[PDB]
Amino acid sequence: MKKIEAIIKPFKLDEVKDALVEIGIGGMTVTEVKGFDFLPKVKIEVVVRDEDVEKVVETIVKTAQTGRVGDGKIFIIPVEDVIRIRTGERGEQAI
Amino acid sequence: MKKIEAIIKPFKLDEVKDALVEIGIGGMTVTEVKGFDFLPKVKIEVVVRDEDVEKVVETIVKTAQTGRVGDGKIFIIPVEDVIRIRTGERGEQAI
Amino acid sequence: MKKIEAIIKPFKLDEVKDALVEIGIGGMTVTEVKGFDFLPKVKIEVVVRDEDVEKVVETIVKTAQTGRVGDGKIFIIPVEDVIRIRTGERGEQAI
Ligand SMILES: [Cl-]
Repeated sequence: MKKIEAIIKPFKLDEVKDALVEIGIGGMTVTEVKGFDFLPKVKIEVVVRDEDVEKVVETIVKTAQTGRVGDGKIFIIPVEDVIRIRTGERGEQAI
Repeated sequence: MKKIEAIIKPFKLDEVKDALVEIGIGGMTVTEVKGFDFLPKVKIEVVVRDEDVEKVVETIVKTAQTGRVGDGKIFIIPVEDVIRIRTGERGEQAI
Repeated sequence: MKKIEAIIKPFKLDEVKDALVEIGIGGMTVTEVKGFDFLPKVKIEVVVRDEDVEKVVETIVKTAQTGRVGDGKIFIIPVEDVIRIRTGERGEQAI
Protein backbone atom coordinates (compact mmCIF):
# COMPACT_ATOMS: atom_id res chain seq x y z
CA MET A 1 0.00 0.00 0.00
CA LYS A 2 1.12 3.60 -0.58
CA LYS A 3 0.13 6.98 0.80
CA ILE A 4 -0.45 9.56 -1.91
CA GLU A 5 -0.11 13.16 -0.66
CA ALA A 6 -1.18 15.76 -3.21
CA ILE A 7 -0.99 19.54 -2.67
CA ILE A 8 -3.31 21.37 -5.09
CA LYS A 9 -4.85 24.77 -5.77
CA PRO A 10 -8.00 25.34 -3.63
CA PHE A 11 -10.43 25.84 -6.50
CA LYS A 12 -9.49 22.41 -7.90
CA LEU A 13 -10.71 20.51 -4.80
CA ASP A 14 -14.24 19.71 -5.99
CA GLU A 15 -12.99 18.53 -9.40
CA VAL A 16 -10.22 16.38 -7.95
CA LYS A 17 -12.47 14.93 -5.23
CA ASP A 18 -15.09 13.97 -7.84
CA ALA A 19 -12.49 12.43 -10.16
CA LEU A 20 -11.05 10.31 -7.35
CA VAL A 21 -14.50 9.11 -6.34
CA GLU A 22 -15.05 8.30 -10.04
CA ILE A 23 -12.01 6.03 -10.17
CA GLY A 24 -13.09 4.25 -7.01
CA ILE A 25 -11.30 5.97 -4.13
CA GLY A 26 -13.17 5.05 -0.95
CA GLY A 27 -11.90 7.70 1.45
CA MET A 28 -9.72 10.79 1.58
CA THR A 29 -8.36 13.26 4.13
CA VAL A 30 -8.25 16.95 3.22
CA THR A 31 -6.32 19.70 4.99
CA GLU A 32 -6.17 23.46 4.40
CA VAL A 33 -2.49 24.37 4.05
CA LYS A 34 -0.31 27.11 2.53
CA GLY A 35 2.63 26.91 0.19
CA PHE A 36 4.77 28.19 -2.67
CA ASP A 37 4.54 34.60 0.01
CA PHE A 38 2.41 31.71 1.28
CA LEU A 39 -0.64 31.01 -0.88
CA PRO A 40 -3.58 28.83 0.26
CA LYS A 41 -3.45 25.25 -1.04
CA VAL A 42 -5.30 22.07 -0.18
CA LYS A 43 -3.71 18.78 0.75
CA ILE A 44 -5.44 15.55 -0.22
CA GLU A 45 -4.28 12.23 1.22
CA VAL A 46 -5.42 8.79 0.13
CA VAL A 47 -3.90 5.39 0.85
CA VAL A 48 -4.33 2.79 -1.87
CA ARG A 49 -3.12 -0.59 -3.08
CA ASP A 50 0.19 -0.59 -4.94
CA GLU A 51 -1.48 -1.52 -8.24
CA ASP A 52 -3.76 1.52 -8.02
CA VAL A 53 -1.13 4.23 -7.41
CA GLU A 54 -0.48 5.18 -11.04
CA LYS A 55 -4.18 5.52 -11.92
CA VAL A 56 -4.60 7.82 -8.91
CA VAL A 57 -1.53 9.91 -9.76
CA GLU A 58 -2.67 10.25 -13.39
CA THR A 59 -6.17 11.25 -12.30
CA ILE A 60 -4.89 13.94 -9.93
CA VAL A 61 -2.42 15.36 -12.46
CA LYS A 62 -5.07 15.52 -15.19
CA THR A 63 -7.73 17.07 -12.97
CA ALA A 64 -5.57 19.45 -10.90
CA GLN A 65 -3.31 20.76 -13.66
CA THR A 66 -3.81 24.27 -15.08
CA GLY A 67 -0.38 24.56 -16.67
CA ARG A 68 0.37 27.60 -14.52
CA VAL A 69 2.97 27.90 -11.76
CA GLY A 70 1.94 26.70 -8.31
CA ASP A 71 -0.17 23.75 -9.52
CA GLY A 72 1.45 21.70 -6.76
CA LYS A 73 3.00 18.28 -6.28
CA ILE A 74 2.24 14.66 -5.43
CA PHE A 75 4.35 12.53 -3.10
CA ILE A 76 4.20 8.71 -3.04
CA ILE A 77 5.12 7.50 0.46
CA PRO A 78 5.32 3.86 1.58
CA VAL A 79 2.75 2.64 4.11
CA GLU A 80 3.55 -0.54 6.03
CA ASP A 81 -0.02 -0.99 7.22
CA VAL A 82 -3.46 0.59 7.44
CA ILE A 83 -6.00 -0.12 10.17
CA ARG A 84 -9.72 0.62 10.00
CA ILE A 85 -10.67 2.02 13.40
CA ARG A 86 -14.30 0.92 13.22
CA THR A 87 -13.50 -2.77 12.81
CA GLY A 88 -9.83 -3.39 13.46
CA GLU A 89 -9.47 -4.67 9.85
CA ARG A 90 -6.00 -4.14 8.36
CA GLY A 91 -4.33 -4.10 4.96
CA GLU A 92 -6.52 -4.59 1.89
CA GLN A 93 -9.48 -4.99 4.21
CA ALA A 94 -8.93 -1.53 5.73
CA ILE A 95 -8.80 0.44 2.47
CA MET B 1 10.93 4.11 14.33
CA LYS B 2 7.50 4.54 12.71
CA LYS B 3 5.13 7.44 12.16
CA ILE B 4 1.57 6.64 13.18
CA GLU B 5 -1.02 8.88 11.46
CA ALA B 6 -4.53 8.45 12.83
CA ILE B 7 -7.61 10.27 11.51
CA ILE B 8 -10.42 10.25 14.10
CA LYS B 9 -13.78 11.82 14.90
CA PRO B 10 -13.36 15.24 16.61
CA PHE B 11 -15.20 14.40 19.81
CA LYS B 12 -12.80 11.49 20.43
CA LEU B 13 -9.70 13.74 20.65
CA ASP B 14 -9.63 14.22 24.43
CA GLU B 15 -10.16 10.49 25.07
CA VAL B 16 -7.51 9.41 22.57
CA LYS B 17 -5.01 12.05 23.74
CA ASP B 18 -5.44 10.91 27.37
CA ALA B 19 -5.10 7.23 26.46
CA LEU B 20 -1.88 7.87 24.53
CA VAL B 21 -0.43 9.86 27.42
CA GLU B 22 -1.45 6.93 29.66
CA ILE B 23 0.56 4.44 27.62
CA GLY B 24 3.59 6.72 27.67
CA ILE B 25 3.46 8.77 24.46
CA GLY B 26 5.70 11.80 24.98
CA GLY B 27 4.51 14.09 22.22
CA MET B 28 1.89 14.36 19.50
CA THR B 29 0.93 16.66 16.63
CA VAL B 30 -2.76 17.36 16.01
CA THR B 31 -4.31 18.89 12.90
CA GLU B 32 -7.91 19.86 12.09
CA VAL B 33 -8.79 18.15 8.80
CA LYS B 34 -11.87 17.00 6.86
CA GLY B 35 -12.71 13.66 5.33
CA PHE B 36 -15.13 10.90 4.35
CA ASP B 37 -19.55 15.64 1.85
CA PHE B 38 -16.45 16.52 3.89
CA LEU B 39 -16.91 16.05 7.63
CA PRO B 40 -14.52 17.50 10.25
CA LYS B 41 -11.97 15.01 11.56
CA VAL B 42 -8.80 15.31 13.61
CA LYS B 43 -5.41 13.96 12.63
CA ILE B 44 -3.06 12.77 15.34
CA GLU B 45 0.58 11.99 14.54
CA VAL B 46 3.09 10.34 16.84
CA VAL B 47 6.46 8.81 16.05
CA VAL B 48 7.48 5.87 18.21
CA ARG B 49 9.94 3.00 18.50
CA ASP B 50 9.14 -0.06 16.39
CA GLU B 51 8.39 -2.18 19.47
CA ASP B 52 5.75 0.30 20.62
CA VAL B 53 3.70 0.57 17.40
CA GLU B 54 1.19 -2.18 18.13
CA LYS B 55 0.39 -0.94 21.64
CA VAL B 56 -0.26 2.52 20.17
CA VAL B 57 -2.42 1.20 17.34
CA GLU B 58 -4.44 -0.93 19.78
CA THR B 59 -4.90 2.01 22.13
CA ILE B 60 -6.15 4.30 19.35
CA VAL B 61 -8.52 1.70 17.92
CA LYS B 62 -10.00 0.93 21.34
CA THR B 63 -10.40 4.56 22.35
CA ALA B 64 -11.49 6.07 19.00
CA GLN B 65 -13.88 3.34 17.87
CA THR B 66 -17.65 3.87 18.03
CA GLY B 67 -18.57 1.08 15.64
CA ARG B 68 -20.24 3.59 13.33
CA VAL B 69 -19.16 4.60 9.83
CA GLY B 70 -16.51 7.30 9.57
CA ASP B 71 -14.51 6.22 12.64
CA GLY B 72 -11.37 6.76 10.57
CA LYS B 73 -8.09 5.02 9.86
CA ILE B 74 -4.52 4.61 11.06
CA PHE B 75 -1.49 4.55 8.75
CA ILE B 76 1.91 3.16 9.80
CA ILE B 77 4.63 4.95 7.82
CA PRO B 78 8.38 4.28 8.07
CA VAL B 79 10.58 7.01 9.55
CA GLU B 80 14.31 6.85 8.82
CA ASP B 81 15.18 9.34 11.55
CA VAL B 82 13.79 11.81 14.07
CA ILE B 83 15.64 14.89 15.31
CA ARG B 84 14.82 16.86 18.45
CA ILE B 85 15.14 20.53 17.50
CA ARG B 86 15.94 21.73 21.02
CA THR B 87 19.03 19.55 21.41
CA GLY B 88 19.97 18.01 18.08
CA GLU B 89 19.43 14.53 19.60
CA ARG B 90 18.35 11.89 17.07
CA GLY B 91 16.76 8.44 17.03
CA GLU B 92 15.71 6.93 20.36
CA GLN B 93 17.07 10.02 22.06
CA ALA B 94 14.74 12.30 20.09
CA ILE B 95 11.49 10.49 20.86
CA MET C 1 14.25 11.56 -2.26
CA LYS C 2 13.03 12.14 1.31
CA LYS C 3 10.15 14.02 2.90
CA ILE C 4 11.25 16.23 5.77
CA GLU C 5 8.40 17.05 8.21
CA ALA C 6 9.34 19.65 10.80
CA ILE C 7 7.03 20.85 13.60
CA ILE C 8 8.19 24.22 14.96
CA LYS C 9 7.10 27.11 17.17
CA PRO C 10 4.88 29.59 15.25
CA PHE C 11 7.08 32.64 15.71
CA LYS C 12 10.00 30.80 14.07
CA LEU C 13 8.18 30.35 10.72
CA ASP C 14 9.53 33.45 8.95
CA GLU C 15 13.11 32.72 10.06
CA VAL C 16 12.96 29.06 9.06
CA LYS C 17 11.24 29.80 5.74
CA ASP C 18 13.92 32.38 4.87
CA ALA C 19 16.76 30.04 5.86
CA LEU C 20 15.38 27.23 3.70
CA VAL C 21 14.99 29.55 0.73
CA GLU C 22 18.61 30.63 1.40
CA ILE C 23 19.90 27.07 1.11
CA GLY C 24 17.98 26.55 -2.11
CA ILE C 25 14.67 24.93 -1.15
CA GLY C 26 12.29 25.44 -4.08
CA GLY C 27 8.94 24.78 -2.43
CA MET C 28 7.38 24.05 0.93
CA THR C 29 3.98 23.20 2.42
CA VAL C 30 2.98 24.79 5.72
CA THR C 31 0.14 23.74 8.01
CA GLU C 32 -1.18 25.25 11.25
CA VAL C 33 -1.22 22.45 13.83
CA LYS C 34 -1.18 21.98 17.62
CA GLY C 35 1.03 19.87 19.82
CA PHE C 36 2.96 19.19 23.02
CA ASP C 37 -2.51 21.28 26.77
CA PHE C 38 -2.26 21.71 22.99
CA LEU C 39 -0.11 24.66 21.93
CA PRO C 40 -0.11 26.10 18.38
CA LYS C 41 2.76 24.89 16.21
CA VAL C 42 3.53 25.06 12.51
CA LYS C 43 4.35 22.11 10.30
CA ILE C 44 6.73 22.60 7.39
CA GLU C 45 7.12 19.90 4.75
CA VAL C 46 9.72 19.80 2.00
CA VAL C 47 10.78 16.94 -0.24
CA VAL C 48 14.42 16.95 -1.31
CA ARG C 49 17.15 14.84 -2.88
CA ASP C 50 18.85 12.37 -0.54
CA GLU C 51 22.14 14.29 -0.66
CA ASP C 52 20.42 17.45 0.55
CA VAL C 53 18.63 16.06 3.63
CA GLU C 54 21.35 16.76 6.19
CA LYS C 55 21.86 20.38 5.11
CA VAL C 56 18.10 20.92 5.44
CA VAL C 57 17.90 19.24 8.85
CA GLU C 58 20.87 21.28 10.11
CA THR C 59 19.36 24.50 8.79
CA ILE C 60 16.01 23.86 10.48
CA VAL C 61 17.58 22.87 13.80
CA LYS C 62 19.82 25.95 13.84
CA THR C 63 17.07 28.37 12.87
CA ALA C 64 14.15 26.89 14.86
CA GLN C 65 15.98 26.09 18.09
CA THR C 66 15.49 28.27 21.19
CA GLY C 67 16.83 25.75 23.69
CA ARG C 68 13.49 25.76 25.50
CA VAL C 69 10.99 22.91 25.78
CA GLY C 70 8.54 22.49 22.92
CA ASP C 71 10.98 23.48 20.14
CA GLY C 72 9.61 20.56 18.14
CA LYS C 73 10.89 17.71 16.00
CA ILE C 74 11.90 16.74 12.48
CA PHE C 75 10.95 13.45 10.82
CA ILE C 76 12.76 12.05 7.76
CA ILE C 77 10.32 9.90 5.78
CA PRO C 78 11.11 8.00 2.57
CA VAL C 79 9.44 9.16 -0.65
CA GLU C 80 9.33 6.71 -3.56
CA ASP C 81 8.43 9.40 -6.08
CA VAL C 82 7.38 13.02 -6.54
CA ILE C 83 5.28 14.31 -9.43
CA ARG C 84 4.99 17.93 -10.52
CA ILE C 85 1.31 18.49 -11.31
CA ARG C 86 1.91 21.32 -13.79
CA THR C 87 4.09 19.25 -16.11
CA GLY C 88 3.92 15.59 -15.15
CA GLU C 89 7.70 15.65 -14.46
CA ARG C 90 8.82 13.16 -11.80
CA GLY C 91 11.81 12.53 -9.55
CA GLU C 92 14.68 15.03 -9.66
CA GLN C 93 12.78 16.92 -12.33
CA ALA C 94 9.78 17.43 -10.02
CA ILE C 95 11.67 18.90 -7.06
CL1 LIG D 1 3.96 11.02 5.74
